Amino acid sequence: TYIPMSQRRSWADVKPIMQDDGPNPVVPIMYSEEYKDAMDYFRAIAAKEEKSERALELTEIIVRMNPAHYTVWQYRFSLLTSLNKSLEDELRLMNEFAVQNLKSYQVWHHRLLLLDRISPQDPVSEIEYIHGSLLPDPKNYHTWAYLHWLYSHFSTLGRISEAQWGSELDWCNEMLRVDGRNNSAWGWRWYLRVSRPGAETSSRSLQDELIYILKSIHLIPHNVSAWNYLRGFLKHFSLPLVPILPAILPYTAFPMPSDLPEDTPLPVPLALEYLADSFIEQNRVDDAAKVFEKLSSEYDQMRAGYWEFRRRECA
Amino acid sequence: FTPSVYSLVSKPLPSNSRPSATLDEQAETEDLISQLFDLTADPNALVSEHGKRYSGLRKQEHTQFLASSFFQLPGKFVSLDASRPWLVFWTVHSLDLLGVALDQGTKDRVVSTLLHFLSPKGGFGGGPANSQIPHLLPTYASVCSLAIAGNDSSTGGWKDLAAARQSIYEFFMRCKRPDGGFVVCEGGEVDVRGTYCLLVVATLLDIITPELLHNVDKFVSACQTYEGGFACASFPFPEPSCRVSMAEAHGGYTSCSLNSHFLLTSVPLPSFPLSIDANAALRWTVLQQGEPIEGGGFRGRTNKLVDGCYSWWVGGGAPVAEELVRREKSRKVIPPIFNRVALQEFTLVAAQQDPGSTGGLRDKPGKRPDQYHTCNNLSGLSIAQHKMSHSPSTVSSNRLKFDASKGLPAVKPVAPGGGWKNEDERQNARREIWANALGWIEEEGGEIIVGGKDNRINTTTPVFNILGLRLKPFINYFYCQE
Amino acid sequence: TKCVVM
Ligand SMILES: CC(C)=CCC/C(C)=C/CC/C(C)=C/CONC(=O)CP(=O)(O)O
Ligand SMILES: O=S(=O)(O)C[C@H](O)CNC1CCCCC1
Ligand SMILES: O=S(=O)(O)C[C@H](O)CNC1CCCCC1
Ligand SMILES: [Zn+2]
Repeated sequence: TYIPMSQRRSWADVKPIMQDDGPNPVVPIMYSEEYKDAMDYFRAIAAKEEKSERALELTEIIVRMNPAHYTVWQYRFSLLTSLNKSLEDELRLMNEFAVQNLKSYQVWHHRLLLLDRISPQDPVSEIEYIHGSLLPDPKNYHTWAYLHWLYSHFSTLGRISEAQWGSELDWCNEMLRVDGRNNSAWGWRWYLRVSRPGAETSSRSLQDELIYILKSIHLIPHNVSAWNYLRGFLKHFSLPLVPILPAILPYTAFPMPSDLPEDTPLPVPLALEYLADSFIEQNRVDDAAKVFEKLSSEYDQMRAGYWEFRRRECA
Repeated sequence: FTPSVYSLVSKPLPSNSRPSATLDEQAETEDLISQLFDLTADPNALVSEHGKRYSGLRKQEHTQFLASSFFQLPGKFVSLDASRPWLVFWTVHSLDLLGVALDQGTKDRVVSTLLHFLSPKGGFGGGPANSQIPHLLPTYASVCSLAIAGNDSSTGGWKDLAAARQSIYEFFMRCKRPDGGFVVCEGGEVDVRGTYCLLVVATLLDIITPELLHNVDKFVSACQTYEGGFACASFPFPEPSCRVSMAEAHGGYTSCSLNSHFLLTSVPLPSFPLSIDANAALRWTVLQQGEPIEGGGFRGRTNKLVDGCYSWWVGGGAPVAEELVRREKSRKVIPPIFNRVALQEFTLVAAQQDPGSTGGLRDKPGKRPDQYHTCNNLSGLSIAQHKMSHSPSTVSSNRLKFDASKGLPAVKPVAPGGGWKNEDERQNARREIWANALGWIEEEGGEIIVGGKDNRINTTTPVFNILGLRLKPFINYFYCQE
Repeated sequence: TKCVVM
C-alpha cells in the first residue's frame, strides 16, 4: 500500500507543484500514483533549488521509475557534488543500474561524470568493470563509446601505462577470438593499434598488423568487419594493394588461404572489390570495369546500381 | 539496377565453418524475415498466389495506431516521459507522410502542448518547462512539429518561436564546447545528435553566427571511421593536437554527421566546413543494405541486424552522400545508388504490423510496432519512392528571388566579435543558408512506387525530414520571404 | 531490446 508524500512527516513543509501541461495536452502519459507524486514533489524541490539528502533520495526513486529522465539525472549529480557525497558509493550503485539499463544515455553519462570528478590516479578498476559489463551484450554501443572516452581522458592525464595498453590489446584479442564478427571489438582494435596518439608506427608494427588482418580474413573469409579493417588499414597508411593481392586472389574465383574452409562460396564480393581497386591502382581501368560490372550483374546484385556507378567511373 | 527481392536467390550469410554469437542471431533473423516473405505475395506481380498475404500499405491501420497513441498513452510509456516532443513529431510527421490531415482544433492542441515545453531562458525540453530542462533533441522535435502543425496566426505558435530566437540562440551557446561539440543539455552528453538537432533549428530560425559554428565542422569530420561511416563523437587530445573517433560507424550517427556537414556547406566561412570523405561514406551507406534473404532492409552497423528504422537513418543519408560525392567529382572536373525497390519491399512485407491488428510499423518481424519505427519506416519509404536531388539551378533560382531587406532582428552574439563582420557578410550568409535549405527537389520521372500507386506516400525532404510543403512556408516565415 | 535515440 502506497503512502502519499503529503502524509509523510519528512515532507510536510513541502507544497507539491503540479505538471504544467496546459489545457488538453497531446501525447499524455497515464502516470502511476507513485510517479506523479514523486514528480509533484520534485517540481517543488527543483523550483526552490533545495540541495538535501531527501532531495537526493527522491531523485533515486524517480530514475528507478524512468532511467531516461535526463533532468532528474542532472539534478542528482548536482546534489552529489553540492553535498560532497561519496562518489565511490554512487559508482557502486551505478554498477547494478547500468547492467539493467544498457541503452540509457544518461546512466552511461552519469558514470562518465563520476569518473571525471573522482579522477583516480589509476582507472584500472573501472576498466575491469567495463569489460565485465560487456558479457550480456558484447556490442553495447554506449559501453564501447565509454571505454574509448575512459582511455582517451585518462591517457591525456598520463595515467595509462604501457602494461595497461598491453593488457587492453590482450583483452581485445580475446574478444575477437570469441567472436571474430564483433565489429565493436574491431573498432577498439583500430583505436588501440592505429588511431590513439601513443600508438607505435614502424615498418614492423605494420607487418604484424597485416598478419593479424590476413589471418582473420583466412579464418572467416565472408567477415565484412575484417575486410573493412583491411581496406581502412591500407588507405590510412597509403599502402599499395597489389603486393597483398596473392593472399586475396583465391577468393575472387604473409598468411595465405587454407589448403578452403567448408561453407565458403566463391567469389567473395569484397574480394572482387579489392581486385577491382587493385586494377584501378594499376591504371587498368577496363579490367576494373569488368569486375565492377560482374559485381553489378551477378555476384552482389543488391548493390547493382552502386557497382554500375563504380563501373561508369572507370569508363 | 534495382532488382526485386523476389527475383534474386535467397542464401544465408555463409558460416565459413566458424560459428559465433553474431552468426547465430543473423541466421535466426534471416529465417524470420524470409519466412514472412515466403507467406507474402510479391508486390510487383499482377497475379498473386492464392492464400498469400497482400503487402499493400495498410494506411488506415497505421492512422488508427497513431490515433490511439496520440490522445492517451498507457502507464508503461513513462520510459518516454522525457521524449514527449518525439512522440509528437513521430505522430504528426507520419500523418503528413500518410496524407492524413489534422483538424484545426487538434493542431491547436499540438501547438499549445509544445509551447508549454519551451523555457523563457531558451529551448524546449522533453516535457513542461516546470518539469524538465531544455535539451537539443526535444528542441529539434518540437520545432519540426511546429512546422507541421502550426501557422502564422496568434495561436499558430510560429510567432512564439520568432520571439524565442535570441533565448534559443543563448541556450545553444551555453551548450557549446570549445572543441566544436555541444552538450545535449546542461551537464549532458556530447555527440553528433546534438550537433544535428542544433544545426537544423539554427538554419530554420535564422540564428546561425560564426561563434556558433567555430570548430563544429572539425568535431564532425573526426567522427568518420575507417569504415567510412561516422561514430557518435570525436575526442580532442590537447587547438587540439588531434581528434580521434570514439566508437563504431553507426546509421544514427552517420545520418546526423552527413546532415550536419551538409548544412555547414552552405555557410560562407573561410576554409569551412572541413571536408569529409564522401566516397567512403557512400560506400559504407550502400554496404548496410541487407541481402535478399533479410528483405533488403538496412542494418545500422557492420555485422548487426537489419531494422526498419534504418530505412530513414541510412537510406535517407544516401541522397546526402550522393550529392557530396557529385560535388567532389565536379571539383576535379544514372542508376539509383541503393536498391530503392528492395527497401520498399522490406517496408511493405516485413516492417508493417500483421494485418487486422493494432497497425503501425516495426523494427522487424517479432517486434512490437511503435511511433518511432512508424515514423522512420515511412520516412525511409518516402526516400525510396521519390528520387531526391539537391539542385544547383534551384539554389540559383532561390538566390535570385531572395529579399535581403526582409528579416527578423539579428541575434546578439555572446562575444562582442562573435557575429558576422558586417551586414553584407550577414545578408550573404542568410541568402546562402536559406537558398540551399530549399534546394532539395523530387526529380520528375524518378518515382518508383512498388506495389502500385495506392502505396505512394508523400515526399519527405532529406536532411530536415519534414515535407517540402511544410519546410518552405516555415523557413520563409522566419526569414520573412513569404 | 528497443531502439533508443535519446
Ligand atoms: C536523435 C537522433 C537524430 C538520433 C540518431 C538516431 C539513432 C538510431 C541513434 C542510434 C543510437 C545508438 C547507437 C544506440 C545504441 O543502442 N542501439 C542499438 O544497439 C541498435 P543496433 O543493434 O541497430 O545498433
Ligand atoms: O486499408 S487498411 O489496410 O489500412 C484497413 C482497412 O480498414 C480495411 N478494412 C476493410 C474496409 C471495408 C470493409 C471491411 C474491411
Ligand atoms: O498503380 S495503379 O494506380 O495503376 C493500380 C492501383 O494503385 C492498385 N491499388 C490496388 C487497388 C485494389 C485494392 C488494393 C490496391
Ligand atoms: Zn529500430
